[PDB]
Parts: sequence; structure tokens; C-alpha cells
Amino acid sequence: GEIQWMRPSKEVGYPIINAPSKTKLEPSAFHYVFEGVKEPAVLTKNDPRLKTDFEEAIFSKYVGNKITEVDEYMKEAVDHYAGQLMSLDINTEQMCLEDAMYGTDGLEALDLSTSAGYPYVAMGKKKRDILNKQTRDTKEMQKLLDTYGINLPLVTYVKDELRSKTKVEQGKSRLIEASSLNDSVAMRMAFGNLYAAFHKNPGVITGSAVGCDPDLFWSKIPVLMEEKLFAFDYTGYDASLSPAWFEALKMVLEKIGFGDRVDYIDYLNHSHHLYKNKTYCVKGGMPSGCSGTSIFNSMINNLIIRTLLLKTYKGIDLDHLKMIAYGDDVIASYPHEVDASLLAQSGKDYGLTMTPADKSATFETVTWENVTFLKRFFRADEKYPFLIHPVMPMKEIHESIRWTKDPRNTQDHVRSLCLLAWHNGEEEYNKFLAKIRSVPIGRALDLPEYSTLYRRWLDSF
RNA sequence: CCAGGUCUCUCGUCCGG
RNA sequence: GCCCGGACGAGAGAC
Ligand SMILES: [Mg+2]
Ligand SMILES: [Mg+2]
Ligand SMILES: [Zn+2]
Repeated sequence: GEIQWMRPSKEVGYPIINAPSKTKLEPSAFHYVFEGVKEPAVLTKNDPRLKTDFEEAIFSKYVGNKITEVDEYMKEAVDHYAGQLMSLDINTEQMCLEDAMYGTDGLEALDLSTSAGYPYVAMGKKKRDILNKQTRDTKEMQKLLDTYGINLPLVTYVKDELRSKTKVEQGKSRLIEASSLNDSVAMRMAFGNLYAAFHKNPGVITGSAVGCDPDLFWSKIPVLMEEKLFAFDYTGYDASLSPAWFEALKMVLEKIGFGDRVDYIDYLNHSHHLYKNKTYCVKGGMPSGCSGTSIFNSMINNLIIRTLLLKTYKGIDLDHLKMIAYGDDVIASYPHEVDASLLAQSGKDYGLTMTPADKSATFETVTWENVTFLKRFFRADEKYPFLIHPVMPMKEIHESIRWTKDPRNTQDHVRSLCLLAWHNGEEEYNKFLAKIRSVPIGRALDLPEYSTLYRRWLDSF
């Protein structure tokens, strides 16, 4: 994905849009109790901890476009993935304006607590003003759509989130693209019934984990995979995608019944953004923040992966591929072992930078013991070996607990980390409750007992 | 006084059948 | 006791 230009937006009659200049993350009651190497992310160029040109670091990810042409391997990939989806019987009609705004089975309402994007952002206009959950009124949304139409530009923001040291020093903050409310509504009428089907069908048919619950889904996964695993992450996913893959997606969409709205994918593939004072244009790259981000990412991942198998392993039977993706994050399997270092190598050709799922340096043989998906390991219970624990490392839970965006949230936050930690077992969960209680405010919280969590888990089956 | 997207899951608070 | 739904908030995870 590549940047086509940049100019003060004044010079094209777009407003200047300046976001906050401070992190909302303050150190936690438990800041010294537990340890961590993570600090809040760079939000502005004038950030002391910076050891590089910020704005060159944030846009650094647009590494350009390798391919533009759907080659023969991508086509068979497209052919195979789409045939898979065909079995889901995905209703291919537009979704009515009411359900696109307000939600329906498989599709949540629009988040009323996030902004309406351009132009509303610059008019001091909010989704709340426009949307009414109680009435489900589409009248005013229709007016605005009539008035401002679609394909509006996306307002760029740096995510306020925790970040490692190298990433605070190399100014590697993550960038989100504020989709316009008009385009979310438009995107969801076109595609609501597709999003819905994906949400309802986590697993190896969709090749997507969107809609899953790790506490319950970890027990499904090993039974769904083939005998040997391989797994991946990608460096800069959204921004590493060339238009070739977007065409491939368009072709998939056409094949399953969405031919008429495949043009929405071009607005994704060639997009315009507003960032502080500038205004820029990108070709290729996923505008992370647009409706469908997760679905389209995960769908493309399924294409990418089929492609490389076809190109690296002649006579590979894709009907024995079993893979689950969450955006770039993927765990995959095949009846016989495959070499992720080779697949990755071929990957390099289509513009992809592929890694082990943990962003380790070198690929290892992937086993039910080392594999990770969404950061969690897999660990059979000791009493019931068919039930599998999603095991998130305490290291991650330690990082989280050390900060707060608001201290009035400590009960919920810390309680929520308990529902992740106890999968590390009683001995480690109980040591956790120790440290939390090693200070006054901890002893204020209502934390659940290992046995309560264990009984809920088992009962939940 | 507020600025920061698209989502999934879970927890919590409150209100319903 | 067991469901089912609603509104708000929070954490985690993907981008
Ligand atoms: Mg990535
Ligand atoms: Mg990932
Ligand atoms: Zn242009």
C-alpha cells in the first residue's frame, strides 16, 4: 500500500483536524506491585521519548505495492475460498437502512459512543444527534446521506494504546482511520448480511474467528485442524496489501452473490484521509477503521494463504487445508507438515512480511504446545483433557494491570484480567490474587476464586 | 466540559419479559 | 434457581 500525495488540506478546501495531544493512560495502583516494559504510545511529534522523526515513523508502514495483477494462483485461491463460503448460504441482499444503523441478528448497532467522522467531526455533530436506539429512526440518517453522499474521506488518528520501548522510541505508534458515519451506514447496507454470516460462523468454513469466545472455542479448534500446524502473523497488514488482493476479494464477493456492490471495495482500495493539517491519498492498503476491516482482513488472509500453498507445494489439496484467521492472526493446519519459512518466503513476493504467530525471529516446528492464536496458548485441562484452556501469558496481564484510563474502573478492569489469568492455573492465579492484595486498594476489590472460575468454565459446556 | 475508527468476546452496573 | 431480552460502562484481542 502506497501514499500518492500529501498537501495542507487548506489547499483542497478540507478542514484542519487536530486530535488530543496527551495519553489518557495514567499509572495504576498496581504500577509497582507488578512489572512491565510498556508505556503509552507517542501521540505527537513533540514527544521527548522520541528518537526518530515521528510522522515519518507512523506513515513508514506504506511500503508500496508489489503486485497489481491477480496471478493464476490467486485465482484458484479465490475459486476455492468462495466455493467454501458457498456452503454457508449467505443471504446476498442489501440490508435495510434500519438494520444497517440499528442492528439485527448477527450485526450490532453502530457504536453511538464513537464519532461520526468527516464532515460531522468538523461540524460538532455526533451520532447521538443523528441516531436513536429507542425509536430506530432512519429519517435523519437518510437526509444526511442524501446531503453528503458516500465515499467521504477518512480522518486519521493515532491510537492511544500501550506500546513497548522500541516502539515508543522508534515512534511506531499505530494509526486508525475514522470511517465516516455515512460510509459505515452505506458499507453495512451493502454487506450487513455478509458480516452477519461471519459473526454467526466462526470456524474453518469461513476461516474466521470473528464471533468466537476463546473460553469455549479453544475446545473446538484442535478437533477442526488437520494433523500438522503452521501459523502466522504479518508485519503491517493493512498497509502491506497491494490492489491485487483487493481485486481478489472483489472476485470472491462477486462469486458468492455480491457482484453489484464490489465497487465499495475500490473506495477501500483507493482512499483519502485527513490527518492534522495534511490530506493524503493511498492506493492498496486496508483503511483500518472502515466497516468490514476484520472481516475483509480475515477473508484476504484466507486468500493469501491458499495462494502460497499453491505456489510452494505442487499438488497441494486445498480441500485438506483447515485455517482460522482473525485479521492477519492465523492458525492453520494440513494433513502433512508444511514449512512456514518457505510459505513466508514466497509471501515476500506478493509484498508480505510474514512471521511466527508471536513475532519471534525464527520459525519453529509448530506443536500444540508452542502454538498461539490471539496471544493465547492451548492447554488441555488435567481433569477433562478434551476441554482446552485459552492460556494468555501473565506477562500480558501484568502489562495491562499497571495502567488505567480512569481509576474509577479498577474493579471491572482487574476483575476482567482475572478471567484471563486463572487459565494459567490455581498456583499462578492464587499468586496473582496475592500481589493484587499486596496493597490497600486491591483489598478493596471483589476478585473471584479459582474454584468459582473453574466451575463456571466446566458448566459453560 | 469534551476531542481518538471498524469490530468480536467477556465481565460489571442498571432496567425489563 | 433456570432461562431470554434491553441500555450504559470496562478490559482483552485483531487491524
Ligand atoms: Mg500485524
Ligand atoms: Mg495479529
Ligand atoms: Zn485522488
